Amino acid sequence: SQIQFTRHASDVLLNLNRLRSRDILTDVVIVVSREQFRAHKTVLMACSGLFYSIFTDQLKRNLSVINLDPEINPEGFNILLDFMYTSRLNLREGNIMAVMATAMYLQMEHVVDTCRKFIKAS
Amino acid sequence: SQIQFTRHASDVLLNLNRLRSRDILTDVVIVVSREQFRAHKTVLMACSGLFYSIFTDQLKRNLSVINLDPEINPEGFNILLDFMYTSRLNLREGNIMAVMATAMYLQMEHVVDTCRKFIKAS
Ligand SMILES: O=C(Cn1ccc2c(=O)[nH]c(NCc3ccccc3F)nc21)Nc1ccncc1Cl
Ligand SMILES: O=C(Cn1ccc2c(=O)[nH]c(NCc3ccccc3F)nc21)Nc1ccncc1Cl
Ligand SMILES: [Cl-]
Ligand SMILES: [Cl-]
Repeated sequence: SQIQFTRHASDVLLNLNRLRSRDILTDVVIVVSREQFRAHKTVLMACSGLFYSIFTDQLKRNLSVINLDPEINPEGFNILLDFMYTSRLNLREGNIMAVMATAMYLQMEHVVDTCRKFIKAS
Repeated sequence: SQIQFTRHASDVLLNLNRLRSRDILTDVVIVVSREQFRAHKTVLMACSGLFYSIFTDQLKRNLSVINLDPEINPEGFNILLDFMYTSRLNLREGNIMAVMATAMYLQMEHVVDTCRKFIKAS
């Protein structure tokens, strides 16, 4: 019987993206080939099975830098990071395979399923 | 023209609450009278003008403990912290004044407005 605020979760996410844009309380750098991306571990964990698995382990929880597999496309990663923080996925003809393969690696199954739909629709 | 995931922001928040429940990557303790509450600064900042104002200041950004005003009701605070992480506000007859006053102090204006509505409805 609690009162539901229907825009609250979305508003929080938007504010978290604003903090990311200002580098406030970011606690990890993700290195992908020649590029680097700063983020909040908590958001990464909430959105990715790979990052969840990494940072839940006490051995790896305080890591400040994560080097991704060198074969991962930085653009694919950037699209998915933007999705994590915005709920909006920038899927396009020229990026679909890179985004799909990166989502598989990051263990983002709902996103992988959505890419299967984009392929199907052409 | 991006693809909108309508449950993503909500799912993230839920996962963040799960991390809080497990004390994973919490980075602050909020002390309110005799009680203490652990949280993620980023979520606090996203949800409260008081916490935003505190942690944006470089002088205060690395604080690991925040002592709230001793007059603040811990139950009022707990209700609002639960709201921050769930989007669901536990407003009741026996708690409305405490929650409203705590929301004013925490600078949560939409919540204060909602409390004005509960009072009106009785
Ligand atoms: O669920 C997530 C992360 N996540 C987001 C999407 C997504 C996915 O598609 N596959 C996986 N596989 C790994 C896995 C992790 C957890 C439970 C089952 C499971 F199979 N994980 C994903 N994080 C989370 C869960 C619970 N409590 C707190 C947090 Cl932060
Ligand atoms: O907006 C918030 C926090 N917040 C949530 C509810 C709420 C409120 O009712 N009143 C206030 N007053 C202070 C204030 C802060 C910022 C802008 C205007 C402003 F008046 N702040 C609130 N945080 C945020 C904003 C932007 N970028 C990143 C983050 Cl994390
Ligand atoms: Cl910082
Ligand atoms: Cl931790």
